[PDB]
Amino acid sequence: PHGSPDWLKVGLTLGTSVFLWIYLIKQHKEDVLEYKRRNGLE
Amino acid sequence: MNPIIYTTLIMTVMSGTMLVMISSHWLLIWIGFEMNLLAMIPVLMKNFNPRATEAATKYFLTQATASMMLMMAIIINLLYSGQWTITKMFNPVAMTMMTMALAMKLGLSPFHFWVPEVTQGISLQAGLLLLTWQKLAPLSVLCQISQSINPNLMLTMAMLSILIGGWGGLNQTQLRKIMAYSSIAHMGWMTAVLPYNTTMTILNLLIYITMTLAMFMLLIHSSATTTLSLSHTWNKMPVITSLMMVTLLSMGGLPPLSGFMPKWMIIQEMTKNESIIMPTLMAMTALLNLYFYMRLAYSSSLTMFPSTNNMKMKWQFEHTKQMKLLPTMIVLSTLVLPMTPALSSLN
Amino acid sequence: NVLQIVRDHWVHILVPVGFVFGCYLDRRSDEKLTAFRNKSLLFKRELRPNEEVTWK
Amino acid sequence: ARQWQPDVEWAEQFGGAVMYPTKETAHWKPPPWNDVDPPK
Amino acid sequence: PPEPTIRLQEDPDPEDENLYEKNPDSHGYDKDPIVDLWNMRVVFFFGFSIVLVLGSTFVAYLPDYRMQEWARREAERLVKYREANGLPLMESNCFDPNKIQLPEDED
Amino acid sequence: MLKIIIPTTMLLPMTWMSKHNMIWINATVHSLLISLISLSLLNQLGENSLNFSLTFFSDSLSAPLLVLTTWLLPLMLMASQSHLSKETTTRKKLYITMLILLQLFLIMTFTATELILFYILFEATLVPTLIIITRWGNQTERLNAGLYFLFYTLAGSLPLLVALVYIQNTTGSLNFLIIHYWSHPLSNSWSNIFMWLACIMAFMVKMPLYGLHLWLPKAHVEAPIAGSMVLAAVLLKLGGYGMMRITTILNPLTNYMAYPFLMLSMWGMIMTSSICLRQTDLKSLIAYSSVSHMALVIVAIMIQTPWSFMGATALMIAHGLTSSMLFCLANTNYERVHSRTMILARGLQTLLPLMATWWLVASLTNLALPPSINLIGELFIITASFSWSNITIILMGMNMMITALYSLYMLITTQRGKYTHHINNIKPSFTRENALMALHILPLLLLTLNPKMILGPLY
Amino acid sequence: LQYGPLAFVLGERTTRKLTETSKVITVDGNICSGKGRLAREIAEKLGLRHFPEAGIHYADSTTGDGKPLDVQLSGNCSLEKFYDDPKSNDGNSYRLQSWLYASRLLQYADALEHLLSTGQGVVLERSIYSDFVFLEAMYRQGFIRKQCVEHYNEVKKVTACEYLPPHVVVYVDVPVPEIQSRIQKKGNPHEMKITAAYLQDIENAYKKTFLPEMSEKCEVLQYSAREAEDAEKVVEDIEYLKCDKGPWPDQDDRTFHRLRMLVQNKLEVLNYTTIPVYLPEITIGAHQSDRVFQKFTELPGRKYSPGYNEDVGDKWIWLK
Amino acid sequence: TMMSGRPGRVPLQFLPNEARSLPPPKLTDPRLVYMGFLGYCSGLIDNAIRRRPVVSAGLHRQLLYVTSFVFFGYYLLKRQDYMYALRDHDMFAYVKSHPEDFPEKDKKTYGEILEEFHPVR
Amino acid sequence: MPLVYMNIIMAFAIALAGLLMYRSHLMSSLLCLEGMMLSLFIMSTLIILNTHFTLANMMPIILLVFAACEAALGLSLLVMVSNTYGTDYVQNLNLLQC
Ligand SMILES: CCCCCCCCCCCCCCCCCC(=O)OC[C@H](COP(=O)([O-])OCC(O)COP(=O)([O-])OC[C@@H](COC(=O)CCCCCCCCCCCCCCCCC)OC(=O)CCCCCCCCCCCCCCCCC)OC(=O)CCCCCCCCCCCCCCCCC
Ligand SMILES: CCCCCCCCCCCCCCCCC[C@@H](O)O[C@H](CO[C@H](O)CCCCCCCCCCCCCCC)COP(=O)(O)OCC[N+](C)(C)C
Ligand SMILES: CCCCCCCCCCCCCCCCC[C@@H](O)O[C@H](CO[C@H](O)CCCCCCCCCCCCCCC)COP(=O)(O)OCC[N+](C)(C)C
Ligand SMILES: CCCCCCCCCCCCCCCCC[C@@H](O)O[C@H](CO[C@H](O)CCCCCCCCCCCCCCC)COP(=O)(O)OCC[N+](C)(C)C
Ligand SMILES: Nc1ncnc2c1ncn2[C@@H]1O[C@H](COP(=O)(O)OP(=O)(O)O)[C@@H](O)[C@H]1O
Repeated sequence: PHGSPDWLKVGLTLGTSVFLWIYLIKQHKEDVLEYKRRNGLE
Repeated sequence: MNPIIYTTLIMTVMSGTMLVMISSHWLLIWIGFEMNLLAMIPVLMKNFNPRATEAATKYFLTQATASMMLMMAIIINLLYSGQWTITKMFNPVAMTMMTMALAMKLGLSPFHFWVPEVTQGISLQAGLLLLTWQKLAPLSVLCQISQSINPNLMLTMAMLSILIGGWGGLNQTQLRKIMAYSSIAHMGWMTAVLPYNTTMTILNLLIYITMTLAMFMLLIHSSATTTLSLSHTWNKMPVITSLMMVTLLSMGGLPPLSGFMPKWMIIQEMTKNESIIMPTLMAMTALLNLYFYMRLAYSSSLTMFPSTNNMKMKWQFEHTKQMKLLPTMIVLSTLVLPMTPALSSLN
Repeated sequence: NVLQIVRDHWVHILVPVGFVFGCYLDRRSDEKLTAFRNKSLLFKRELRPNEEVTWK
Repeated sequence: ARQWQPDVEWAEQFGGAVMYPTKETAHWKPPPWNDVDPPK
Repeated sequence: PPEPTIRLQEDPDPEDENLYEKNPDSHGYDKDPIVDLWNMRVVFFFGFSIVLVLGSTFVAYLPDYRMQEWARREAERLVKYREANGLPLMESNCFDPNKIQLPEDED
Repeated sequence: MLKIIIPTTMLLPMTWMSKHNMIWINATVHSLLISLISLSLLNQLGENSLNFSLTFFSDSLSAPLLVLTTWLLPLMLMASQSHLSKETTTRKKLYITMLILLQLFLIMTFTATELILFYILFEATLVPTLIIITRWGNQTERLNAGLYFLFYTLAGSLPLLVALVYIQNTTGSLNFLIIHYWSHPLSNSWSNIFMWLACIMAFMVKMPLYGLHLWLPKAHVEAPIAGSMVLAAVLLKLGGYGMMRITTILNPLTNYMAYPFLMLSMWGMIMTSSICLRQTDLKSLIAYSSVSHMALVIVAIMIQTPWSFMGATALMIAHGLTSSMLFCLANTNYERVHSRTMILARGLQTLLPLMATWWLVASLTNLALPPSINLIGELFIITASFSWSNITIILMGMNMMITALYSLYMLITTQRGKYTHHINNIKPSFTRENALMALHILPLLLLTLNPKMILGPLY
Repeated sequence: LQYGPLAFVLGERTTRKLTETSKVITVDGNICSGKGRLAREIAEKLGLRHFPEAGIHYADSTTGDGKPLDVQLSGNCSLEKFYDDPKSNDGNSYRLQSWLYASRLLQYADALEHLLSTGQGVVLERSIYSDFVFLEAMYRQGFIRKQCVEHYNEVKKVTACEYLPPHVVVYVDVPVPEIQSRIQKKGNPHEMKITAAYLQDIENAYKKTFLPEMSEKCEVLQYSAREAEDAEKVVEDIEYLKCDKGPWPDQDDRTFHRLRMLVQNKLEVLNYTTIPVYLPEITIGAHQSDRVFQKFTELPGRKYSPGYNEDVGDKWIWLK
Repeated sequence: TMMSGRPGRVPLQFLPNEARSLPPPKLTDPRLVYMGFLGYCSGLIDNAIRRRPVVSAGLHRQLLYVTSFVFFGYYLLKRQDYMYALRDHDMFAYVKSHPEDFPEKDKKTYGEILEEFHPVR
Repeated sequence: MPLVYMNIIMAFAIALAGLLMYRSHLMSSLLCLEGMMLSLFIMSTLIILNTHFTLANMMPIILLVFAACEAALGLSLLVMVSNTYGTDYVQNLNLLQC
């Protein structure tokens, strides 16, 4: 109809994407360190 | 009906299925099937008209008969071994009664006759639920006791289902009957691999459910239940017809589409067991399904049919309700062939 | 005019960038098939005084 | 000069209750547009 | 018969358009003269000038990776050796018989 | 091999983000550049192959087909520019998308180190062609044609798939290299006979074999010009490539199993050549001529000698170019007359002389005039067949005579005689059409200078 | 929060909004009668909302901008041609009748939506009911075929079986000769060509098929030309009578929720106006359909959804 | 290979602890890139169905689709790799513990094996 | 396996066959289902009491309860179908055809 960009929904969407990406990066780093520690690489 | 009542009934259907899939006692599995049957009827009869009432009555009769046969098999198996746990059947007569009951619940041939009838009687949303969610519980029970099934009987019913779906879909102008016969053929494809690999059964179920969800949501969006009604869709929303055509190509098993993944894998699995003739007949029979999918694709997007004058008014309006999961369903039912080895996730 | 034809002729650059990316990907995929480098019976060779790998 | 597109007589092939009409199924009538029948 | 003898409301089939009418020097590519001329120019430059000439020259001068000259030089030196040493040119056995262990029949 | 695949994929975003009046120019320029890039796969080895990775490899059988496939797309764009002028921008972009997708599938099909990957892409090519035929075809029969073109193919292709997976259960691999190095003789058994048939019939139906050739005149007559071009130039050669690849595991059973197919081909080439003599449709005539040439290619592959394979490669390339040119000439006539009947527009040499020269050159190269590569392939196959049996020379000579007859009949009917009086809409030929014909014909006469580039891996 | 099941679950019930004044009213009468003035007076006096009679471009007034669109893109019919050549070879008469019925259906859905959403009553001219009377006349004068009226009957059944009829039906009774006098005194050259037989058929099929049928499910107030001038007595008559015979007293919250989901979604309202039944007067060829649809899409604010059209002036597109 | 009853299997555990002994998929894994591409296609189709400018309608929505597809694809790839590692582990252990069923065949060269020759004529 | 169990199973088979003929009277279909559950109850009770499996003394009750609930639903459906035609004849449900 006649609507402005819903800044609430936009903020939630951007925040969800940023949180998911940050969580994925942290998970990958934890996985790499755990694999190296458990297999005696570094 | 009241939206709260509708939500409660849907959650009761889902809770019955979950009770079937989480329990280890035959009585609790029977109770889950009973709960699912009980809460399913008003959902089919949501849009009150004599057709829906007739469909609900046919569905109730078939499913109650199947439940009675299931309880009979449970009692015979208990008689020949004092066991209530879902594992082995312990009797040839109890296993045959059980396979018959689960085939009637699934709609496998020769117990397929109710599927087109009920699907034509009910609306598109009820048909979506009926053809997607109602297969999870009988197939889970079959996956649990697959090592007991006589492969001859299961393979006979699977081949019969594939043949019947292929031949019965060729004669249909109604879209809901086409969906019902497609469901019958896909059930046949699923149950032909249970004796060998239940992982392939689950993979086929997932792919079929994705394609069926996309197809039903496209049919609801362009609210057509007839071939000629679907022929008018291009003059309002051609992109919907294009997506429908690609989805029908996927449903026919044409590579490199997603629908090619199950059959391929199934064929592959069946060749590891020195089974050659049956997969060949299965593929040659699935050609019929592809043929009537192509007829629908011709009628929908590849050619432009005559329209009516009043359609111009429809050009001025947009859908009030939109489906959140339709794009994901389309992409998943069309473009996941490169991700095939992920089936080792034992989906 | 710069910053105007770019918005109009930007599409042309894509085919060449795809070619460069494909060349890089071909080299990258090549880098993982070096199990027999300088190990075949036919071309088993002694390294030069300032050579590390016989091919890349 | 113009690509062929289906006309009314072509589209009417797909308007029956079933494909491939026969003598036994000739009397069959397509279902109502809304899935509601007269109560008589 | 009150019917109009008309099956439906349809556009009449149009007559095909001539590109030479609104534009002599039309090159048959597009109805816009500038786009037409530049489409001609790019087709001719990238098809005849670049691919057809430079590609043909590139194929003509492709290095001898099929090893025809190498094969002829190897054969020349091999013939030179065998003629001088009295050897019977090419041999009938492709592999040395001493490194073949035949199965005894003893029948 | 990704240096060719990635630009072809980038052709799609470049097409869809192009201006409404810049799609043809950009597509043509970048397709020509991709052809130039692909031209550097002709540097082949006398050793094994160009094994780029675990997924893609190049061969001197693959490289000429790849170069032809890349070169065909710009010509198809030029040919399609005319009859799609009154079309919406979105649908023109969709047509170009279909063409690009078909090129991508063909390029990946021809490299495809795996037999299952080859099968998947070999069947993926079936979808864009079907859409092109059934969507942008003019007549009402296009739908029917599509149905034929589909089911025939699948009728042969589903058994192959079964056989394929079966082989991997016994051999353990479907990689061409391991398959070739670890090949073992195929016993003379019923199971092996049916495995042989499953392996062969999929490629046999696509050549097409004489018995199974009915889909081809339908599909070619019904398809638009670009569809006809790609069907005659590249899609028919998928069967030949597949047979040459797969016959390595079918020995020695090929000696016995080849007899029915050899007889079908040697008699059906005569049959289809004679059919061409009584044909009222240009496109149908060119389609039947294609059937005859592919019958000769089938004979070559079944004989399975070095000269047979060299001749088959040369003939496949030469026929692709020649048949594409012939379809383009017929389409230039059709876009003026709108009839597609040979007897209608007559005496066109008096009205369009340069196009008459193009017609003459195309007819001469279809006629296998030496030293064209058409005759190089023809002669190599004929010599191999003569060594196979000296009585084949009768059928080969009859085929040559009938081929000359219908080629010159098609030339004389359309170009010679008196012009039809009531046809007054015949305009001078456009620069686009003349350039299209030249870009078809100059590569053939250049290839006759370096024949070893198209003689395959047994050269 | 657009209306739906969630709003109904949380607080939204339409029975609390009804204050015995909703009472949807529909005024009728002949072609040239003072039904519009009487309807407007009723709407002003009762405090209800007036809906001017639906025309060729009624749907144009509720979509995009309210400005009407071109005739070839909206309706593809004209009343002036129907008056000039009622027996035209292109089937303008039945195309006009069907488009007008679809407009009536859209306007009735809009009125029902307004009443069920706000509780305020509405006043209408000719509704989906009594729209057939013109059709009947067109059949008896020979302007349309019997297949046309059969297709009209099918569409009318499958569409009008879904709505609640008006509480009050108001009819203005004016005889044919004085209507004709009004027509000549009007001055419209196309309006001049109406015969007396056409008006007589309209009135006869009007008070011989529409009055008894609404008498059994609605409350009808017949008025003459003289006694329709004074709206005070009409308002008094409307207020005095109480509706307890129709379907309205049997409605409740869940039936109202169903109807409110129905009256929204104008696409689902108009679903059966384009049923695949091929009458030459209304079926349109594939080529013309494609051309006209492409022309409609190229309209300024019609390529995308209402809020996503840059040329009209919609901003912030990339964040919506 | 039915591993449903494999001993020491926690019932509803998506990724067991021992799966942490395996190298995680790289963030630039081609399969992760394909999952992101699938999310992008879903965003484009979402824009197209709702009649919005397909390429540039909602950037937040397309970003969310891509991100969610990448997230689920990463975890799915981990589970896939773990299951294949279990299959190989079990197969090698079974071959080790059953030496009589997988014998060491004698090494024979082609110079001492007689293969039938079939001339092509 | 005694003769009593076979007699009960044959009663179950007869009830199922009766449900399968469909002469008329969907009412009779519901009767056949109820006879089937009666035979099920009897035979399960006999098996459970014979083996002294104390806890499964629950399940006949349970079975009974659930079956009767089903019957109620079925009866309701019957009424509505009859409410359309005035009779419960099986052959009246011929509107939907395969
Ligand atoms: C092999 C794998 C590799 C390739 C992958 C291929 C798949 C990828 C994409 C998958 C799907 C996603 C997109 C589909 C959404 C559809 C949207 C659409 O309609 O298009 C309009 C839209 C523009 O038009 P618009 O003004 O916005 O609105 C017009 C309306 O949308 C509607 O317009 P309209 O109403 O005016 O016209 C109506 C039209 C509209 O109907 C359609 O447009 C059809 C849409 C396609 C169906 C999608 C199905 C789902 C996926 C199937 C994939 C199949 C592949 C398998 C092989 C089988 C081949 C079929 O329908 C018809 O005309 C009916 C007749 C059609 C003939 C029969 C139908 C055949 C369709 C088959 C198409 C298959 C390929 C599609 C490619 C994408 C096309 C946009 O097109 C686009 O711009 C989208 C294209 C993608 C944008 C790319 C942006 C990236 C560029 C910059 C980055 C550079 C990259 C590299 C980075 C580094 C560089 C430095
Ligand atoms: C068809 C395309 C894919 C669609 C799938 C739906 C996508 C959305 C699902 C979102 C994530 C769901 C995962 C649930 C979180 C934890 C699940 C965990 O607790 O359960 C595990 C189970 O994990 C799941 O089974 C794996 C789900 C992964 C499904 C994807 C594979 C599809 C095949 C590849 C096609 C490409 C699709 C990729 C794009 C989506 C353990 O199950 P277990 O109690 O031990 O055994 C019971 C099942 N048995 C009997 C079959 C063995
Ligand atoms: C109008 C009349 C003409 C006017 C002009 C008069 C002059 C005419 C003279 C030209 C024709 C006469 C023939 C004379 C031939 C001379 C050139 C020839 O000798 O070169 C050939 C070379 O030609 C090329 O090999 C063949 C052309 C390449 C073909 C590629 C096609 C272009 C790509 C476009 C895509 C097409 C797709 C086709 C699918 C495969 C053979 O060379 P070669 O003896 O070996 O060794 C070269 C030198 N070395 C020793 C250093 C290596
Ligand atoms: C239709 C358009 C073209 C389609 C493609 C046509 C090409 C397919 C033709 C198939 C090739 C031949 C099939 C089998 C060839 C083997 C030779 C055998 O048939 O002949 C004799 C076999 O004798 C008899 O022929 C037995 C078979 C008789 C039954 C076959 C039906 C005959 C006509 C049917 C033709 C229909 C073909 C199409 C079916 C849809 C040999 O005697 P014998 O030494 O004992 O057998 C040696 C082989 N062994 C060792 C494996 C046992
Ligand atoms: N269903 C219909 N069919 C044909 N014409 C109609 C229809 N409805 C309204 N009209 C035309 O609309 C015009 C205005 O309607 P009318 O009530 O007669 O005038 P007024 O606006 O003064 O009340 C009239 O010429 C009438 O014929």
